[PDB]
Amino acid sequence: NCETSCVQQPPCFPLKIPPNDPRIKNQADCIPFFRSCPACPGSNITIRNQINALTSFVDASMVYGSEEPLARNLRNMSNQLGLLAVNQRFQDNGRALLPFDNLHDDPCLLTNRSARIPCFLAGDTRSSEMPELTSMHTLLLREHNRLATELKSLNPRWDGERLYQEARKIVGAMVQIITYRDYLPLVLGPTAMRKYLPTYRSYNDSVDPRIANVFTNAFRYGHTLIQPFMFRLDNRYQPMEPNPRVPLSRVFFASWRVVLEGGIDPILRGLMATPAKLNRQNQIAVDEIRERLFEQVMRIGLDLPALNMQRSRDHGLPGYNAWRRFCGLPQPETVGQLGTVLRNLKLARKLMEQYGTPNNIDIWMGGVSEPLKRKGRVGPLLACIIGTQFRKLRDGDRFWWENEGVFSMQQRQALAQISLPRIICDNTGITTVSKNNIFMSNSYPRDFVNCSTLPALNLASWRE
Amino acid sequence: CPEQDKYRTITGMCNNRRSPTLGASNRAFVRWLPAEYEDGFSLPYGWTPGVKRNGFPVALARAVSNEIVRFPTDQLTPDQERSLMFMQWGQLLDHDLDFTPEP
Ligand code: HEM
Ligand SMILES: *[C@@H]1O[C@H](CO)[C@@H](O[C@@H]2O[C@H](CO)[C@@H](O)[C@H](O)[C@H]2NC(C)=O)[C@H](O)[C@H]1NC(C)=O
Ligand SMILES: [Ca+2]
Ligand SMILES: [Cl-]
Repeated sequence: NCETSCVQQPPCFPLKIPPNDPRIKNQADCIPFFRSCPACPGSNITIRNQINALTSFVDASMVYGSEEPLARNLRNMSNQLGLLAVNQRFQDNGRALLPFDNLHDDPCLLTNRSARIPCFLAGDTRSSEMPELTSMHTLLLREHNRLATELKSLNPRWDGERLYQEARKIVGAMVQIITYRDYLPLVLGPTAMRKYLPTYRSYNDSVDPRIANVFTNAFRYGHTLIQPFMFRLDNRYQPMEPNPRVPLSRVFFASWRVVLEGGIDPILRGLMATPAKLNRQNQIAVDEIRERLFEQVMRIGLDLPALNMQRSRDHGLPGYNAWRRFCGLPQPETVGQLGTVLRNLKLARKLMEQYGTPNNIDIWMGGVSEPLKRKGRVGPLLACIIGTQFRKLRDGDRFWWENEGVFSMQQRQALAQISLPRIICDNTGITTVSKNNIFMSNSYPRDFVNCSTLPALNLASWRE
Repeated sequence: CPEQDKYRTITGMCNNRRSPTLGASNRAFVRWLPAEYEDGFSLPYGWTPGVKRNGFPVALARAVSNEIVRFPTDQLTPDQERSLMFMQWGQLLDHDLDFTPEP
């Protein structure tokens, strides 16, 4: 009974309360925590490991699913148009919305007792976690049906199975293109991008494409970027009243905000024209996720940075210096050494106050404490963990968009044009998208452009 | 395992023909380093009261959050060079790669 008990009995590993806590004044209470499922339940031979419920590939399994029964249930099985099923109750100003999920204890109904709006059904179970994430999912489902609709007018002889797969292969390829060309260089920085992700040659079958255990805690660097509000904007990119600067503690699982508060368009406009939160050694993560994570739908609001650290211990991940060594990076022993590595002896003394030694620093804590790599948003350690993962995901993917046989030379030429701003134009009522690169363009109107200037993806090379 | 194929499987099964489960869903993560547990095989550090890690007491994850992570909401720094879409794409992409189930 992890959600309600403080007793440390398996599968519970609750976070104990420190004295003089800034919020939890009761030391008999705790932050609930369920130990991750063992790969080998109850063994006394195997070193406990955890499961990845998804496909490691960048195959857009957050749209199509990673298991067969779910995949079918996401597809419109009424016609031979090869479409992805849509909400049959509500529509975002005519445009499609993710279908609702039949859940037992639905947390999305808790966020507003009078709205009676449940969670959404997508490729991945976490669709309704934040409306910003739901919007991105709503955008991709629209693209699958935009692609299969356009694909039918092109090749009418093609059946539903031929329509679904081809539209799936396109979406998947778009996810790899935005990720590798636009996303990753801004995460790693020029130097790490060149080191960890040199130019694609061809798929290699000896490259292990699995997600490493540490990647699951390391990629959580993303938590440091989290802004404390959901920013909604009008057709003119001005604050959209009512609720234009809504706190995140009131947006988690708040699916009703998509269905009853102007659709995905003010949300999507906000992600384009609002700056991300920058990571500073004295400004690591906001209190909306550090003190009020899922306040509405739980007995207590959780602490994301602290769950990140408990999860690394649950997963038995080695500490900071072990990973530093793994990457070929120096391993500080002293507070002066850590001070030099972090370029901040105030933080080094603080990290030594808690951990005692740089060996014990939790991977996420150590990772996010490092100075940011030039034109990147991670330090040398996380750049190594993240870069290595993504190389394997590309170099060990038989269906990588650039591998010989996957797409024709012309398809590759057509696919190379795509951009997230164009996809936002192709599927919404947003007339003013962002000038490439979408991840750097954060100010209106300085960084913004009109849809007519954006070239759409031409499916002429798909004509059979 | 099919001899010739044009599309991906839903599960990732058969992407690597030599080791057909690699990258496929509902399988154990790979490990880049051996795991470090209290007992060497399952108990996490911090589980048993008084049990040190590498010769030092184990700091409560919440105390680390309070002492290093905590900051005044007002004193926030906006990224001059990044949009919030950069954040949101990261979480969406994370959701294409991994999900660690709990009971
Ligand atoms: C405000 C939005 C976000 C919320 C509320 C959120 C929430 C969470 C929560 C509650 C967990 C599970 C924590 C646990 O019990 O150990 C989690 C895990 C994770 N998050 Fe975040 N997260 C967000 C954004 C991001 C971003 C932007 C990234 C990366 C760019 C990211 C990467 C991850 C990863 C890898 C995990 C573990 C995934 C797994 O294997 O289950 N998160 N996040
Ligand atoms: C939960 O959702 C309901 C929608 O049913 C919200 O109701 C709207 O609230 C605003 C308040 O300014 C008004 O436009 C209307 O009075 C409401 N419309 C309807 C149809 O009820 C309600 O505010 C939400 N709950 C909370 C506590 O925020
Ligand atoms: Ca996937
Ligand atoms: Cl690992």
